[PDB]
Amino acid sequence: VTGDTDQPIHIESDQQSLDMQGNVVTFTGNVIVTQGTIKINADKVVVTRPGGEQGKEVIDGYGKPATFYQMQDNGKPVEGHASQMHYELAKDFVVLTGNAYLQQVDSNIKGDKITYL
Amino acid sequence: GSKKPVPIIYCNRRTGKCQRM
Repeated sequence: VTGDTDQPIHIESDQQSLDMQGNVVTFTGNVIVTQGTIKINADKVVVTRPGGEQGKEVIDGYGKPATFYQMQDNGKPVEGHASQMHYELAKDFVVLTGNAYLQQVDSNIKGDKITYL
Repeated sequence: GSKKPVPIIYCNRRTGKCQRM
């Protein structure tokens, strides 16, 4: 894959409910957010967009245990899971909530209410 | 901080279409 985050994110959903203005794009019905070799699985994802700026919305999804699975390109398989997941292109902070367990190659961030300082 | 985003694309499994935001 070389660079996952360097590639355009794909939100695979069964229900695409796009607001007429674009204020909110609702993704429901088992959503598979894939990025390179990363495969996130949620049930309800709410992407809000004021309208105009593209490439930086807000990957906010919850419902089914949002797992962070990745194919072992380095031989080491990535594994993670939480109740709520969050990813952003600018805010490079994985904010998970509810049984939040995530490790990159060896470790990352784990707990439940992932909060910083 | 430097901002380097990517064209996020919404894909729909029902119709099989991908609409870039």
